[PDB]
Amino acid sequence: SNFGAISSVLNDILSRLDPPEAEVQIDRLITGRLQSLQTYVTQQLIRA
Amino acid sequence: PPAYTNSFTRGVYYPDKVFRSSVLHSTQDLFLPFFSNVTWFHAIHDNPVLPFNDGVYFASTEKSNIIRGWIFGTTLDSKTQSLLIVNNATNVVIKVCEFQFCNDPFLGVYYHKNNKSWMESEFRVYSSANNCTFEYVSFKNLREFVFKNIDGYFKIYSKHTPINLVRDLPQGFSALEPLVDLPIGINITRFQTLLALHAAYYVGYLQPRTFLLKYNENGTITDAVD
Amino acid sequence: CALDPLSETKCTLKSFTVEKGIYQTSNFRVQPTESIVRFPNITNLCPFGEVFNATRFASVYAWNRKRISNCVADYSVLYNSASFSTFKCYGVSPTKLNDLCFTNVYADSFVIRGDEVRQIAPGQTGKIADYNYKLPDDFTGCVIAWNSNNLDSKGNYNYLYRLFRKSNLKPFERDISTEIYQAGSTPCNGVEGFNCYFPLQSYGFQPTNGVGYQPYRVVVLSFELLHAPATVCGPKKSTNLVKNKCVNFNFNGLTGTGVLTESNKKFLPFQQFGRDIADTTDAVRDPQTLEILDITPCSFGGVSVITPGTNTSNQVAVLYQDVNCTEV
Amino acid sequence: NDLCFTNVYADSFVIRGDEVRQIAPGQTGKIADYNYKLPDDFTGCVIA
Amino acid sequence: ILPVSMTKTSVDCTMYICGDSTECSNLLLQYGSFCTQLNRALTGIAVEQ
Amino acid sequence: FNKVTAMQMAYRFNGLTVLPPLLTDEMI
Ligand SMILES: *[C@@H]1O[C@H](CO)[C@@H](O[C@@H]2O[C@H](CO)[C@@H](O)[C@H](O)[C@H]2NC(C)=O)[C@H](O)[C@H]1NC(C)=O
Ligand SMILES: *[C@@H]1O[C@H](CO)[C@@H](O)[C@H](O)[C@H]1NC(C)=O
Ligand SMILES: *[C@@H]1O[C@H](CO)[C@@H](O)[C@H](O)[C@H]1NC(C)=O
Ligand SMILES: *[C@@H]1O[C@H](CO)[C@@H](O)[C@H](O)[C@H]1NC(C)=O
Ligand SMILES: *[C@@H]1O[C@H](CO)[C@@H](O)[C@H](O)[C@H]1NC(C)=O
Ligand SMILES: *[C@@H]1O[C@H](CO)[C@@H](O)[C@H](O)[C@H]1NC(C)=O
Ligand SMILES: *[C@@H]1O[C@H](CO)[C@@H](O)[C@H](O)[C@H]1NC(C)=O
Ligand SMILES: *[C@@H]1O[C@H](CO)[C@@H](O)[C@H](O)[C@H]1NC(C)=O
Repeated sequence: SNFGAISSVLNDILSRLDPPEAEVQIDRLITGRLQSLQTYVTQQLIRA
Repeated sequence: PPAYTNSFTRGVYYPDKVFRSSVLHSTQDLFLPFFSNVTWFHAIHDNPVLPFNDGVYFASTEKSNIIRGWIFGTTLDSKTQSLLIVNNATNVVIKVCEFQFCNDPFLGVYYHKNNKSWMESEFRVYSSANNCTFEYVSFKNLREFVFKNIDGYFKIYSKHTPINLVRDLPQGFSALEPLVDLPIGINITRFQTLLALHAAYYVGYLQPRTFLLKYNENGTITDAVD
Repeated sequence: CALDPLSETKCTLKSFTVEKGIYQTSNFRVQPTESIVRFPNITNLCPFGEVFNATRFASVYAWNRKRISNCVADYSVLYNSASFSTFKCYGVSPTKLNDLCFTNVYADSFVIRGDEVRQIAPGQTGKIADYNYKLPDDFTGCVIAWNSNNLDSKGNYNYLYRLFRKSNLKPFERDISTEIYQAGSTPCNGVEGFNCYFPLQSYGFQPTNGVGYQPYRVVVLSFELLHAPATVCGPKKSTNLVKNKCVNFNFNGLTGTGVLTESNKKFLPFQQFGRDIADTTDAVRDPQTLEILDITPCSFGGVSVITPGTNTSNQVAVLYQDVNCTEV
Repeated sequence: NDLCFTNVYADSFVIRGDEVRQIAPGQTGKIADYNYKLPDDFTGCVIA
Repeated sequence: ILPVSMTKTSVDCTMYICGDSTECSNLLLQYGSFCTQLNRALTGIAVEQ
Repeated sequence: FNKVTAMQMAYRFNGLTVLPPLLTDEMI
């Protein structure tokens, strides 16, 4: 999932952009993925 | 009166150039809706101008290779650009020039002389061309083409596939890989095919449908779901 | 935190006391041995002479579009020149321009008035952006401009732009038609008149005009970057290839860390990169000699640090998960 | 005005007109690549 | 028939988020203890499993 | 055990691993 980032491959953005701009893009991937775990864990805790 | 027919599942093309396998890949692009009416045309003993819409799905069941190319443009009165795709002698010619058409363009064929069909340089589609902003040069059969303008590009997809059926579209599935991407950058609202005069061919109209594509292990689309 | 499997836990717990138990540290990861850079081999230099030094740039209403292919980006050679009054790259960060090979590269060259270089950018509007030239909203490329006022100026009326058009263009659309524009109801019948305007109005350029009217030469590149077979490459040499060992790779600008292996996957001629369920690139095609490499990431398998309380004893016993005991 | 500073270094030099653009984190060109360079985390002002 | 235990899972949050990438892995430290409080949740499961 | 029943190769590569249960299917 892109999560609003320009591309979903973490290694593309870093090759395609500077560190200053990648911060804006990557932190959209992290905040998205890191949230997609907190969804998974929350599913387990309930299911467990 | 042009007859209709049923498009079946035809009209799926590789959306992008990235190889995949064993994966169901949802994608949204301009596709031919499944089971949509596709207009059906004749060559017997008939090449109207057609609305180009968003993109056109062209499927020509042929034997003697009658249909040699297409003509694109908004007006076709020589007051605007026009795209001319012509295939003769296996050679492809693409010109965006602005040129004044004959009202029923065709390319010539003379039956059984030392040069079959002759008429290779016959070049009666048009009076003459002035400003040319682009150039390129190079029923047992079924050839399918997808034509679309994406943000000024002009994209063409194709499959050259053998079949045995006389009457109708083959019921089945084939995925169209990309051929070229001529950057003509012109407004195309209408088009007219070309014919070789001494061969039915189909026209669908794409829509922004969303398909789910199934890539098999060799990286080919073996099925689809609209 | 990197000292040894024990101290890897204390950083996790944020504690110097580690209670008796089992703790699973991050999967053990192998640092990349060496760097690989693999680009297609071609010695040619892109026509930076025939794009940037060209003697006549076409007018903006009909702008030339020149496909650039099979060359190495000479980008370091532009530095002795009139340079650039604006260089603005929408898709790429300009630092990466060297590290990264391109795909469909079209230089679109035309001469516009000074004030209007602003108007070339995705989203802008005005006389240039609306009528005679337009850029996509997703545009990926660079927009380069430098004043030609020492050349294009004499009054030079040849450079010319489309003032009137019924509606706005689509991206990268060209309309060179001169047919008269009808302001009111009455047909113009192909002649100027009241509420009839010849749509193309020529710029004047004197050599003495203010910076607003000094003609700038704009050249707008375009490219797809990844996803596509590379043609135009960067000024970066290619190294030797390493198989079956953890490496740090650059293939056609795609970078990462992987273990490059051979593969039987068969790409259609137009396909370059393969991708996975996770869309991380699984397989690439070696650009110099065409063959399909599987990229398998390093760092597989979990670690678990079995320890009695560091309060008691400082010895630990590590549990590597699903490896027969050889590799580590 | 509201805010006092800490390590303040004025770095003064004369560059060609077109190239004031090139002084900014992330830019590249003859000035930014070769003879002067600014950090990606740079904190300060650029006056010309 | 009754279920008793469910498959014990454990996630590496540093590796799932930023795959094997240095420039990204540094950034995940700003978000901090998110990573480290998941594995405290998925461990509490796997213990009572 | 006959009724109840790559996939795990693309799970450990990302991080989603599966720990083994403490008690074997034999001890149970
Ligand atoms: C592409 O050409 C078509 C015509 O071939 C344009 O559609 C016309 O739009 C005008 C309004 O600007 C209408 O008055 C006409 O009736 C339309 N003609 C048809 C046949 O629909 C269309 O606007 C052009 N596209 C662009 C971007 O200019
Ligand atoms: C197809 O054409 C028939 C007429 O032959 C019409 O009844 C039907 O509604 C059309 N359907 C579509 C999807 O165009
Ligand atoms: C096709 O038409 C072109 C017109 O440009 C002509 O030059 C050529 O000889 C013809 N025949 C073939 C086989 O290309
Ligand atoms: C892939 O192609 C091979 C022929 O090289 C064929 O044997 C195999 O069945 C194909 N796989 C699929 C899923 O069609
Ligand atoms: C443009 O021409 C000048 C001399 O007229 C030359 O020095 C320069 O190298 C040329 N530009 C490029 C990019 O080669
Ligand atoms: C690159 O050069 C080598 C020899 O120097 C050659 O074997 C190889 O074919 C070239 N690359 C490609 C893609 O052909
Ligand atoms: C842990 O260390 C404390 C000393 O601070 C000691 O009193 C206690 O007995 C120790 N416990 C174990 C289990 O070693
Ligand atoms: C270790 O490898 C041998 C053969 O190489 C195999 O029989 C054995 O099952 C492996 N260990 C485990 C725990 O499976």
